[PDB]
Amino acid sequence: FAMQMAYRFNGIGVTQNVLYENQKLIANQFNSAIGKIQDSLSSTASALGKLQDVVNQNAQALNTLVKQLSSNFGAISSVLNDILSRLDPPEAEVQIDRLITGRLQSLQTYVTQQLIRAAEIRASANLAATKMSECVLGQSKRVDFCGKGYHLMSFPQSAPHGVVFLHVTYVPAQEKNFTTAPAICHDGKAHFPREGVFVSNGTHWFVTQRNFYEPQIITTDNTFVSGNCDVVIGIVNNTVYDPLQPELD
Amino acid sequence: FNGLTVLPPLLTDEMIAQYTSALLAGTITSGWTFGAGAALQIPFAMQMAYRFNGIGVTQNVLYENQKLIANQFNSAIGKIQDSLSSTASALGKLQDVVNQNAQALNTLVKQLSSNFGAISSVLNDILSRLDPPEAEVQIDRLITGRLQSLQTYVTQQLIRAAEIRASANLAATKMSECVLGQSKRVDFCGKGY
Amino acid sequence: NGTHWFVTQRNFYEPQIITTDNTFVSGNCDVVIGIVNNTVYDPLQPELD
Amino acid sequence: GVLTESNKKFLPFQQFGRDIADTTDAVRILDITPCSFGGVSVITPGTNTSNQVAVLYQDVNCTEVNVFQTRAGCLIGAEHVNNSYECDIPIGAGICASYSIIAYTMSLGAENSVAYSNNSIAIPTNFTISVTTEILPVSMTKTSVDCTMYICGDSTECSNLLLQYGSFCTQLNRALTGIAVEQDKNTQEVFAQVKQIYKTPPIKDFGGFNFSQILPDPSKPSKRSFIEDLLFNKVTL
Amino acid sequence: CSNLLLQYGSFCTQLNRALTGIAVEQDKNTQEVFAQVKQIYKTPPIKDFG
Ligand SMILES: *[C@@H]1O[C@H](CO)[C@@H](O)[C@H](O)[C@H]1NC(C)=O
Ligand SMILES: *[C@@H]1O[C@H](CO)[C@@H](O)[C@H](O)[C@H]1NC(C)=O
Ligand SMILES: *[C@@H]1O[C@H](CO)[C@@H](O)[C@H](O)[C@H]1NC(C)=O
Ligand SMILES: *[C@@H]1O[C@H](CO)[C@@H](O)[C@H](O)[C@H]1NC(C)=O
Ligand SMILES: *[C@@H]1O[C@H](CO)[C@@H](O)[C@H](O)[C@H]1NC(C)=O
Ligand SMILES: *[C@@H]1O[C@H](CO)[C@@H](O)[C@H](O)[C@H]1NC(C)=O
Ligand SMILES: *[C@@H]1O[C@H](CO)[C@@H](O)[C@H](O)[C@H]1NC(C)=O
Ligand SMILES: *[C@@H]1O[C@H](CO)[C@@H](O)[C@H](O)[C@H]1NC(C)=O
Ligand SMILES: *[C@@H]1O[C@H](CO)[C@@H](O)[C@H](O)[C@H]1NC(C)=O
Ligand SMILES: *[C@@H]1O[C@H](CO)[C@@H](O)[C@H](O)[C@H]1NC(C)=O
Ligand SMILES: *[C@@H]1O[C@H](CO)[C@@H](O)[C@H](O)[C@H]1NC(C)=O
Ligand SMILES: *[C@@H]1O[C@H](CO)[C@@H](O)[C@H](O)[C@H]1NC(C)=O
Repeated sequence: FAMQMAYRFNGIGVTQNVLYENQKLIANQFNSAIGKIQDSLSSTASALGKLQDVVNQNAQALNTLVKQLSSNFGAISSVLNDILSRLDPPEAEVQIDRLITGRLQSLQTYVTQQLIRAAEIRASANLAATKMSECVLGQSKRVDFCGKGYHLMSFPQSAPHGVVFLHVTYVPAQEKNFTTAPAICHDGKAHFPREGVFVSNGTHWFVTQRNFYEPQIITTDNTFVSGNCDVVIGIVNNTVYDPLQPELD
Repeated sequence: FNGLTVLPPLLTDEMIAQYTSALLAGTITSGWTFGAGAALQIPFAMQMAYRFNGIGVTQNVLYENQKLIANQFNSAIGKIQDSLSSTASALGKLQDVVNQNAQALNTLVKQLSSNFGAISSVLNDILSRLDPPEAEVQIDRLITGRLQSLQTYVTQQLIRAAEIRASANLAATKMSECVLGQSKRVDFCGKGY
Repeated sequence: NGTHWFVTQRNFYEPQIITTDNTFVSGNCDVVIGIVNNTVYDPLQPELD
Repeated sequence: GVLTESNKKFLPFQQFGRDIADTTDAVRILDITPCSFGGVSVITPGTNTSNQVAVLYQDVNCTEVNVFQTRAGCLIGAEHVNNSYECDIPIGAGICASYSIIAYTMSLGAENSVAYSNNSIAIPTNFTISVTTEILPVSMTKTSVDCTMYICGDSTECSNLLLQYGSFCTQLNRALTGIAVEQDKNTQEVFAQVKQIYKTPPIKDFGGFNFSQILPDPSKPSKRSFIEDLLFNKVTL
Repeated sequence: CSNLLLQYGSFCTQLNRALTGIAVEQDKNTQEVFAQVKQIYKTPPIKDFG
């Protein structure tokens, strides 16, 4: 699991060493987040509002149909047995006609809303299946599709009529200011980082990664040359370490 | 004036504009960091270089053709301005939705003035004109007709509401992906890379 | 182009001299279909000299 | 209605004047303007916290009839404050209410100005592992309605009368069956992504990560995890 | 007519509930589309974007 978590860190652009230096911290943070979710589910109510809302909508539709079953619809009585036992075949036939028209209209209306709700639930289920496929069976690069931040993974759980996704994600924090430059001028040549960012703490220049502060000395291994210092806007003069001269000398 | 009212939206135009302005400011100043948490300042040239790296172009191309890229972007924005100012029917979807809702409302209003088999379509004439029994049966006919019309209007309104909800979900997905970050999906956020 | 072989990026024409730094070796050249003969620059020999 | 002086010009042969909807607008010259009417809504914070409520008259300028005027109408019974808070009870047109009852303008969010400048960046030096709960409905309760029994209720004459009304009952039954099988298919496609039922190893050594609270528990309450048990106990059927 | 309609049934309540649900749905769509970010950002006074 540590190697898988390191792979997922690589997915969000964070190297493995960041994880392996702070594996215990990451595990503790994950456990604390799980405990916080536990506490929220135990104490805070209405956390399953969508499922409660759809269940209440279905129950309200059923109750409305039941109540509408007890309507006169312009007839003498709302119950069919009394009309059958009280009226002659012609008048009883007319009353039954009125009652059937009313009840059929009500049933058609209920079926129409049931079909609309079924279409909405089908759309929601398709979204849930897409989330399960793209976040539980793999790492999703889509922004805010499976949580706020850089998505790491997701865990599925059942619910009486739904699915609960626990999205584990990476959030940057404890940010610091730095001075940057598009490229570095050395020996009349412009050097751009392979991957990362050029930063300065005030006196010295380093190269690191965008999503984490891991300063490293400027080297020809992590930089590439693509011309001179006359076209890049914002060039900054600095030396570039060559890890070959000390070995030769 | 016949029981039909238009409820004002909760979010007014000014607050929606403020949302869009805040999103644009976050995108220009930070790019995609503000969508994943706290906003992080970036000179927006290195952010554009990062986007070029994402699409598969090295940062040197942008750092050598920044002036050309900026000029092309400004020209494209000006072209969009000219198209929105001169060319009409550029907002056909919103106009179609508005006309659809207006046509539904007008159709309901016109249906409000139908005989439905009655002597007259004016209820007050029937009430001040006729004695309780057959006036009541005529009112019943009018009620059946008007209830049928209002029910079918509500049904089509629900269908259009479902369509609008699907469109809004698509728009929210686009805002989350195209605006708050860089999307690798082909043709999801415009033709090309 | 007509005679000389370079290595570039997929979405832009930025030709560069073929070098062991931007290329990787995997097996012999008797299996790859369509391989061509060309020299590969080693940026260590001039440094030694 | 209300009789008003009319600026409209009526020809000598004209007696009534109708606007759109073919309804009477002017009568010989006085314009007919229906007197003030509209909807009435009640804003309450819940019977538990208090019994105080506010009354909202929408599309009505209640100067004719703690009064506050808004684009959504007018509110009575709630004080208007010049501050801004998160929207608790949405009234409309940017106006919300909360709990005495206070009516205010919804605050869009915290206002900050990022320190943008060239050759300057902000880089994080730490990380947070955040787990967010997201709930998606997968299916709803499957219901079947017997149209003949619902409309009639064990009556042969009603059944004969319904028989020659057409095959509406068959259409409704087919629609309900389609809805039920659609719910079943939705549940299957959501929860049957994998064709193999994998089992965790008896030893749980995941580098310090602890999943015993999301894995099934030894108590075996229908073989549901602790979080799943909480989720099931939170919804009342 | 009001007495006759209340004798007819209770369709009006269902219709009003459907309309209210549609309005709340529209408000939800607007909120989810436009209120994704919880913090309002202001562009700096200096317009230096390269
Ligand atoms: C910047 O970092 C270098 C090495 O990490 C250190 O020698 C120097 O004192 C630092 N300067 C400031 C201003 O922090
Ligand atoms: C930053 O902007 C200032 C003035 O706006 C300019 O003098 C300076 O050269 C710029 N630096 C970079 C790296 O763009
Ligand atoms: C960088 O160095 C070159 C030559 O060493 C010089 O011409 C140029 O002015 C320098 N630039 C700065 C900003 O010091
Ligand atoms: C190909 O490019 C190389 C290097 O620019 C040049 O020496 C050579 O003459 C070119 N050949 C042709 C046919 O253009
Ligand atoms: C391409 O096809 C031709 C035959 O049309 C063949 O002579 C040549 O060797 C092929 N080259 C490669 C690289 O496949
Ligand atoms: C490449 O060189 C080898 C030996 O140096 C030779 O056997 C082979 O035929 C050459 N390739 C071609 C396409 O001629
Ligand atoms: C009001 O809600 C609180 C929730 O903390 C509950 O403890 C209390 O019993 C409720 N009061 C009534 C009268 O229901
Ligand atoms: C309500 O009426 C008053 C005077 O009758 C007027 O000043 C006010 O502007 C009206 N309200 C609106 C929203 O126009
Ligand atoms: C405080 O709110 C009231 C609204 O009742 C407003 O009239 C007043 O101007 C506000 N005070 C300010 C903005 O200083
Ligand atoms: C440094 O960063 C903080 C936020 O991290 C920002 O408010 C400030 O403007 C930056 N610049 C300084 C302190 O010079
Ligand atoms: C990062 O934050 C954690 C707490 O979440 C803290 O224990 C750790 O020391 C921090 N690391 C740094 C380098 O500030
Ligand atoms: C996981 O957490 C639970 C409760 O927090 C605890 O009882 C259990 O021992 C933990 N597992 C491990 C391996 O620490």
